[PDB]
Amino acid sequence: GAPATVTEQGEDITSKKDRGVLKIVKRVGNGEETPMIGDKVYVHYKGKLSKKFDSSRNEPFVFSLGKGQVIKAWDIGVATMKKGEIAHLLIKPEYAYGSAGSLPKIPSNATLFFEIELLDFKG
Ligand SMILES: CC[C@@H](C(=O)N1CCCC[C@H]1C(=O)O[C@H](CCc1ccc(OC)c(OC)c1)c1cccc(OCC(=O)O)c1)c1ccc(Cl)s1
Repeated sequence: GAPATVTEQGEDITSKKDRGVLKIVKRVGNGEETPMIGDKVYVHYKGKLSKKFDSSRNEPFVFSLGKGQVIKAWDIGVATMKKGEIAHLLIKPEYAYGSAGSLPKIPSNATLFFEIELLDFKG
């Protein structure tokens, strides 16, 4: 399935190259620009543990990139995305909720999978 495909063919986009955040591009986006730190980003997404599933396609999910507003894997991964791109991210716990988790929904040491569509980003 999609998480296995990410494992096998996904690019390690971590600085440390510890396979903490693996990405595959599922739909190529437009042009070359990708967001900078501070940019306001607009996405649609859904995600799941590697059993819990959550989906945000009415209002976009909005955040400012690279400011610690989301889990580290998203500050890393969304930064790499072009407008219009859909990507899969497989995420080890160090780049998500770690040992504390986020109970009850997210257990300790959870791996997370997300499908993310970057709709737009603005300065
Ligand atoms: C419902 C939780 C969601 C989830 O894990 N996220 C939601 C979508 C973005 C990725 C990730 C997330 O960062 O959750 C964060 C959770 C809180 C959090 C923020 C920063 C963090 O580190 C810097 C952090 O680390 C533990 C946790 C979140 C959730 C809702 C909104 C939000 O920012 C916008 C705002 O506050 O209005 C951010 C998942 C969906 C399916 C999963 Cl399995 S986990």
